Amino acid sequence: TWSGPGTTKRFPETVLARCVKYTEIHPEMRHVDCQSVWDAFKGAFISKHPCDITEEDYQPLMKLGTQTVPCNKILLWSRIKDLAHQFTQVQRDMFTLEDTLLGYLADDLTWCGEFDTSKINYQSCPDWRKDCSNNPVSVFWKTVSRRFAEAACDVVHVMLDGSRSKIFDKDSTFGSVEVHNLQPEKVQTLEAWVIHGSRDLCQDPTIKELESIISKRNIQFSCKNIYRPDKFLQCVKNPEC
Amino acid sequence: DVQLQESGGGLVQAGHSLRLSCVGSGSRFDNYAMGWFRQAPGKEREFVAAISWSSGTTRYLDTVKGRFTISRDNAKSTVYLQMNSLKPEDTAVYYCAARYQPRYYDSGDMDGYEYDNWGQGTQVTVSS
Repeated sequence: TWSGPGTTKRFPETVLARCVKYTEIHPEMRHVDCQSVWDAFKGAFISKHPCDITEEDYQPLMKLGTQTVPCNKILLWSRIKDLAHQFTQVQRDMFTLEDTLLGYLADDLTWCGEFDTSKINYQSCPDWRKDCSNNPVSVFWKTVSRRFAEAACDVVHVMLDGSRSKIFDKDSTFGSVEVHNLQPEKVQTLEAWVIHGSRDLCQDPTIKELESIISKRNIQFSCKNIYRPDKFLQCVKNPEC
Repeated sequence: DVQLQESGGGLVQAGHSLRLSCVGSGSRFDNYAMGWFRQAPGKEREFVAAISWSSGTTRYLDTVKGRFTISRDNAKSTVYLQMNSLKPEDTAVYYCAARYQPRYYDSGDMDGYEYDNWGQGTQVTVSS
């Protein structure tokens, strides 16, 4: 028995229906065979010990789910999922990771298999902290978020939560993976949007630490306060405020 | 809420083409499913064509399939109706309409839209 929750009820059906919905919405993805996507997804973790998963296991899925996102329209986020997706819900030329096909398919789901059999484990799955970090879910997110960050160019944006004790956290997906996978060739600038929940937060010690990381990687850093998130979303919806 | 403005109507001979345009302002164009309707004189308004925000889904009136094509350009806040092989029975005022649509819409819901933003119309007359 693992410590984490088991695979989400109706995981196979949910992934397939998400794929059908996404490929209907996006005409550039209507080529995608959703059965093949599911087979590739399932093939990454079925009949495998769920502490023994690697990025290689997900390669067939990455090939089938590959997508050209306009590299100058990428929004990264850390600990502020809610507002990030509300933003891209309105500003529809922009993409977070969960607005890509692969990110859309997996968002809010858990899954794992087992060594002995070809069955999905609905009982329990490894928790990253208590059991093992090389589990089907964590390895999936590590793989797709690295590729997404590698794809970015020009000005990459990151939404951060100004109400947290650490606005930027080095130990997050953003702070340990995405930030080291932005390519200095492609990416001229990382612009942080600090969301307030009020005074300028762009000199916060953790923002200074983010700046330091970014500069050391030969990318320019810029920081902006969003002092009133409501007004911000209203003004993106109707610019004429 | 979005303000709509049609143009490109005109007087044309049967068998010829016209391209209608409709520009939106106010709220972001890419938040709206767009529809073209038409009303001939003394007749009721009827649906002609529609398109999702993403251009992933279109719908057409049966009698215009393979003659009319709907499309859009969200960066220009514009929707188009390319009308080929026009017939005298295509004579009407053509109206552009908008309906808020989620980014992640169900294609099923494209059949039941009541459109709540309307342009003033563009006159199309087809002669013979």
